[PDB]
Amino acid sequence: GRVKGVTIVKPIVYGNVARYFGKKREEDGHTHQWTVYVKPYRNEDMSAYVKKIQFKLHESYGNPLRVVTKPPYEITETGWGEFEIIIKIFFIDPNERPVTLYHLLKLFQSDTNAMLGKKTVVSEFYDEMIFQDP
Repeated sequence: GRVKGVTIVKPIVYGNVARYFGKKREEDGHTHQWTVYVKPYRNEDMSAYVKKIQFKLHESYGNPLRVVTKPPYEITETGWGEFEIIIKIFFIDPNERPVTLYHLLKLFQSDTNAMLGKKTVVSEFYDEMIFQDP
C-alpha cells in the first residue's frame, strides 16, 4: 500500500448475457450461447490501467481459467447449466490489489421478464474500481 499517484474511481458493469438456442444441441446437450463480461460504464478504453481480466469458468469447461489481456473483456461460450464465475481484474501496476468479483452465470429468463417479452437474458451488476493513476 504505497502512494504512487492520484486515486481514480472508474464505474464498471459486469455480468452476462445469454440466448436460448431454440433446440438442444445433440452433441453436448447445450441449450444456450452466453457471454460473460466486464465493461467500463462509459465508453472508454480500460487497457490504460487494466493489464488483464481473468474469468474462472466451471471445471466442465476446457482451460477454465480464461484470461483476456485486451478489450473487449468478454468470453463467449455455450452451455446448459448455471454456475458461479470468479472474475479477477489485474492492474498494470502490481502495487494495486486485484479486484475480485463473483457472478452467477444466468441462462434461464425470470418468469417476470419472459412475461415482459424479453428475448435475451441479461444479468448485469455495477461496481467502481478504485486505483492510482499510472
